[PDB]
Amino acid sequence: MDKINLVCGSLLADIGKIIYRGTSERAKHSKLGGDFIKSFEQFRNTELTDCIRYHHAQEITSVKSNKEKNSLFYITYIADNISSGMDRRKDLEEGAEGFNWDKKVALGSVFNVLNEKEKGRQNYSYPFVAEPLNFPTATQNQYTTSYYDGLITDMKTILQRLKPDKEHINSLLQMMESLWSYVPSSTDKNQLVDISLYDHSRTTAAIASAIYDYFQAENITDYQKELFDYNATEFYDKNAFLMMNFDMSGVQNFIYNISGSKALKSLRARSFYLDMLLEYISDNLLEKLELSRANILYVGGGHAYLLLANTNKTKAILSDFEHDLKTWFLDKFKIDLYVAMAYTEVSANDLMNHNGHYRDIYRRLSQKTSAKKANRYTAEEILNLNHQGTENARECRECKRSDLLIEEDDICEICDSLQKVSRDLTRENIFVIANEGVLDMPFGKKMSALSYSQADKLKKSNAEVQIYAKNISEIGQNLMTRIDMGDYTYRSDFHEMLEEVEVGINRLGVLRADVDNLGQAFINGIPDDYLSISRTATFSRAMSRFFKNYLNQLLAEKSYKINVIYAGGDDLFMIGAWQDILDFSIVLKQKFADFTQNKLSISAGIGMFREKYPVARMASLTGDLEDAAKDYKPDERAVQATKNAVTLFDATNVFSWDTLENDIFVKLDAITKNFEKLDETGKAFIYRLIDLLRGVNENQQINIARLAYTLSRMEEKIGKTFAQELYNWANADRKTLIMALEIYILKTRER
Amino acid sequence: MKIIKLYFESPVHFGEKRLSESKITFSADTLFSALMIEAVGLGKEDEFYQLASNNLVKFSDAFPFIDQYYYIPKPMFNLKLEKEDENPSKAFKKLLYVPIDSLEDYLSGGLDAYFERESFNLGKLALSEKVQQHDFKDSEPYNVGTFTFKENTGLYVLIEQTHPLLEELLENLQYSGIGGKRNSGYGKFKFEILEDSDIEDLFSAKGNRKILLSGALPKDAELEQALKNASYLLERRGGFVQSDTYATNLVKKQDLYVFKSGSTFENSFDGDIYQVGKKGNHPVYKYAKSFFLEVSV
Amino acid sequence: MKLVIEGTIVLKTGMHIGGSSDFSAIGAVDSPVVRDTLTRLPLIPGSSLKGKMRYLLAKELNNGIDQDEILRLFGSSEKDKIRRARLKFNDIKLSNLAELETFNVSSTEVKFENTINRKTAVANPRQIERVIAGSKFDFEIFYNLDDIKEVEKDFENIKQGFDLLEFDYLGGHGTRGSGRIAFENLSVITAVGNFEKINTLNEILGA
Ligand SMILES: Nc1ncnc2c1ncn2[C@@H]1O[C@H](COP(=O)(O)O[C@H]2[C@@H](O)[C@H](n3cnc4c(N)ncnc43)O[C@@H]2COP(=O)(O)OP(=O)(O)OP(=O)(O)O)[C@@H](O)[C@H]1O
Ligand SMILES: Nc1ncnc2c1ncn2[C@@H]1O[C@H](COP(=O)(O)OP(=O)(O)OP(=O)(O)O)[C@@H](O)[C@H]1O
Ligand SMILES: [Mg+2]
Ligand SMILES: [Mg+2]
Ligand SMILES: [Mg+2]
Repeated sequence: MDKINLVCGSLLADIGKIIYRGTSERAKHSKLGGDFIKSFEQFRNTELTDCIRYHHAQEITSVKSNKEKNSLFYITYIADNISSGMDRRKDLEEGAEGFNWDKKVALGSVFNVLNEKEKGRQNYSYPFVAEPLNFPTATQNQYTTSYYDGLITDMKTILQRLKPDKEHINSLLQMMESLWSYVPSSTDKNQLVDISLYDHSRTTAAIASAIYDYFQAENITDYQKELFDYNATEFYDKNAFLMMNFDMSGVQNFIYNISGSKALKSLRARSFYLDMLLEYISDNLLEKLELSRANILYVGGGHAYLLLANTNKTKAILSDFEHDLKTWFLDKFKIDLYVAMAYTEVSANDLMNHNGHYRDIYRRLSQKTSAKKANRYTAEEILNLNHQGTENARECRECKRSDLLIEEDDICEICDSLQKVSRDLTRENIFVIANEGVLDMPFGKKMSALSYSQADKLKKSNAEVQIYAKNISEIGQNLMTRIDMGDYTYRSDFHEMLEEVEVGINRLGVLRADVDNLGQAFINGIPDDYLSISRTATFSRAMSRFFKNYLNQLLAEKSYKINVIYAGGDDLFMIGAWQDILDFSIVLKQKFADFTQNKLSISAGIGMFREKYPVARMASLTGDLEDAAKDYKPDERAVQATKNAVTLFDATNVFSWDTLENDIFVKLDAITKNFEKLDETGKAFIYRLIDLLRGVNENQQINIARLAYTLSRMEEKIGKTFAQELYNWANADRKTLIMALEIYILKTRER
Repeated sequence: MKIIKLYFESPVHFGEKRLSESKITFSADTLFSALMIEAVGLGKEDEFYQLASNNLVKFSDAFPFIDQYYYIPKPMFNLKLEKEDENPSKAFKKLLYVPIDSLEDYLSGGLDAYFERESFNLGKLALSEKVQQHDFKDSEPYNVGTFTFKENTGLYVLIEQTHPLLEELLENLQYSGIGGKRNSGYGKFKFEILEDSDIEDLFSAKGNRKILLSGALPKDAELEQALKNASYLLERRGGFVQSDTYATNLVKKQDLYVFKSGSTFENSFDGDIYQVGKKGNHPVYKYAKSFFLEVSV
Repeated sequence: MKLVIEGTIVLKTGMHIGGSSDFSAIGAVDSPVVRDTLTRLPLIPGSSLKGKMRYLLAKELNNGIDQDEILRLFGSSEKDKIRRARLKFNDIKLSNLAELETFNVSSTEVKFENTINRKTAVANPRQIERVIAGSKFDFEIFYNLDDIKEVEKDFENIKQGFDLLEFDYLGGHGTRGSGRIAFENLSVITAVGNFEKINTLNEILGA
């Protein structure tokens, strides 16, 4: 039995669900999906049919006599069971003509269950549209048959130009991610629906693939007896899977610690290079293990999670892979960048939460990751590091390294390759990984950012080229691997970018938004009762898609002067117009609140910099402002910090996002509306107020004197309503008034 | 034992790789470089190298002190015995320096995580925008990363068996500054050898886990012994050789990778003074001997 | 072997050194002065004094006719002629706060200036934060006795540089009236070692 057939039958497993909810007869959905696949002439090997029509307990009981051993459809069943987690194991199938199945429900956001111990219980949903991202909605939404038929028509269009082959499994995942991302895995009430069909099918395929590899390595050809003839409790207790912990270390130091004259143009290139490194390493490992991309759980933030098979051959491949990757990274990034690979022996009960400590997988994974991150190198790599040391005269301008130095310039191979790519990084661009390229990649490859037009003439039947694209259309033909990241570049020069404002300031504003307690939201935020591999994967992919895709779409919605450097996961870096940073901070907070249903806190930090300020210093200052926002507490009595704050140009100026920021923005809008049109001569009192309120712990005489002067000022004007509202807001809100006034001044300064 | 307290009268630049940023402490190789430069100044570099290479003067690096609270970089414990309670997460990640008397309390748990960081406040990093004025060309704006300490705050160096020659060198190092832009208005301090009593007990103690207190590189013989159940971290110690009598131009030195001053080991190793400048006409040395603080988990 | 050169800098016409870009308003101080990072007291950075004194000496000892004197006194690293230093300048903190507080007056002033267009005859009011006149800056300069023969020439050049600074400015818009200074209490006392000719070095600065 071929593995590709198993992967295809585990992926295209619940197509019958959509074909049943859409149109046609109302029979059991497995038969409908099997017929739908059989209608195509290329998915004809009867193994796809066995996996699709027979992946539930009742079907297996109904055909176990006809189908002989090693029939390949026990693996998909025992994989769907693990993917479901706490969900049904033996129950009536969808559309069994025995229950009025609620064939109109949409999948809710997994933020309904998130932090239900202290943030309540709700049931939201994703409305159907036509990308773009669907925010959770308070109103109850129902999916229409027309949406189902559109999905069916697009699926029939795509699957016609598809094959059950290794190179087309990626296109199958792309089609599933595009279409099924917003349709539920199950359609009923009194249970949970938030598990998407894309996540469910991808997890099922990954589990089935790992189980097949483990069975093949252990030389087992008794799938029925091991899995279905009994409760499979023996297989459940024993360990069969692994979970890798690819963790790239020192990304911040590799990216931000630079000192070039054109360094601002390079941070996007550095972040893109690191994301490409991580994704290419994950894909190459998956190829080495003869595994599809369904086995990848999460990629982003220099962190990859893969679900492997616990076989001695797999562990040997992992050891050799780690040796090769460590040697390559040592060759390129001596210690300035390093990836730690650690895997934990995980059984089926651990993922399916039978023991009640599913989180122990990640506990021991983090323990092994930290252990390898401490004793990183053996006492031969250190000898090589200290012996490959040479006294030099020249060094890299940014990377400040004397090896890998280009002959004609004081710039390092990395240090000019990720300037050529930054020059060549535009929109409607794809990314290729061929033996000839511009950016170095491990395992003797290189990557380029060539346009889609040159892609056709680039392949020329070159076996593997690893085409990477930001956008995917016509999924079936022109196989490509879709990669997402922050790629909103209104203008990539940062000087004409800044000199587009007419009234404002000549400062460079930046944003560093970090989600608060996301690690805790993973450790204990998700309920223990609702703990599953599919649900965790759904939450992870929802957060990653939110960040990358929706940051891109939100910036592309209308004209924003932002040149986003990094989105990835749990983090955010932005450089653009100062007022654009300020007015997009509120957009970011409101969009995060809407998408996460006010369950996860976020913190930011904004800094003003000149046109030639050190970008490493920019990043370090914005990071320590971000920390000053992270350590915010209204009162010094409760344990731990609220973390829900924003620092506005100063570490000491820790404001909030709550009613406090509401007040500061209401004040800013009121001041902007009122103080545009003065007598244009009495406005000189504004700097008087600013410099006499800069700090009030000293001679108070001048403050009450200015109060008396404001009272004294008497002519025909707006009156003294707002002229005394200034006094009213001048006592209760001191720091608030100075902050709002300085924001107003910077916005309205004739500079 | 012999806490050398350094009181700075001007902001310091203790740069790590570039001039635009400064770090708050200097390492032991920086201090040995400064003292070797002084010894070359008064003509006894050979005796100083003999003393330091015969372990007669071995020192840790510079740690912060605040109001007679001697601080130490967060030791790299395996944290295998704390997952039961407290916060085995990023709470103990922003914490950079812990006090050295409260280490056994921290090691066994019970030290506040949030409280320390605001308690740990010694000055702040500063920008220093400078230029190279050119009469007719354009001026060259550059900035120097600096750091100013508080009034009752500075750095302290652990030295075992202080030496008359070392005392003579530290007098000369007052007036030549320490750090990056010392000939500019930045490096400046006064020191006190300041024998201490509650500290020598910590280094007269015993225990299974050893805390490396100086950026050290093991000898080729004991690297295998030291790299067993160790939680360490490497760091490149390179840059440019600071001497006007070396290689007749501005040449870099062989980058050396050493264990950081917060690493923890089960096997005590004695590091080495490393020849990192060979092609020049004087031996450029990297002080990488080992200075430990044994604890028991 | 180490000499420390004490003395005081007295501001005569108000001085504006340095630019720290932060906290600007519509009126504002359009250009602030350098201050201590913690105490916020104004200071003369050792780099500013060193550079202006080196400028005056280099343009004096040469006159369009660096030299050995300037390179040996301030250092050099250009391409081959690497000379280390003999002078070690320090940041100079504002000494006069006890005296300046008796006048109930701040250590800094905001000077109001404008430029008038010559075509449209339209003014433009700029504000320049300035350290007030009469402020004193006691300093210290460390000199390393690398060579015992050249000490007299080096200290003659140091006194000459101080004298040139007396008839010049130190920071900011000097030709527009700012930044005049003076020196007094100029003494050199050996700090480490023993120089028997410290009397003639004090007489060099005393002159
Ligand atoms: N599924 C899963 N993924 C990741 N970690 C998981 C999971 N289950 C359990 N755990 C445990 O959580 C912590 C995570 O710590 P860490 O390894 O430092 O990893 C980073 C990052 O890789 C990861 N991350 C970022 N973005 C995502 C997304 N979209 N999906 C999954 N994982 C993601 O979380 C960590 C980010 O660290 P911080 O940003 O510093 O955390 P914080 O919220 O900002 O804290 P604070 O500063 O606000 O206080 C491990 O123990 C792991 O076993
Ligand atoms: N390509 C990238 N560009 C920008 N930021 C990234 C990129 N990849 C990852 N990051 C983020 O930078 C954060 C810090 O990563 P980094 O490895 O430098 O520190 P760390 O998490 O403490 O790990 P370690 O202690 O091993 O160095 C990460 O959490 C990640 O989200
Ligand atoms: Mg990491
Ligand atoms: Mg986070
Ligand atoms: Mg993060």
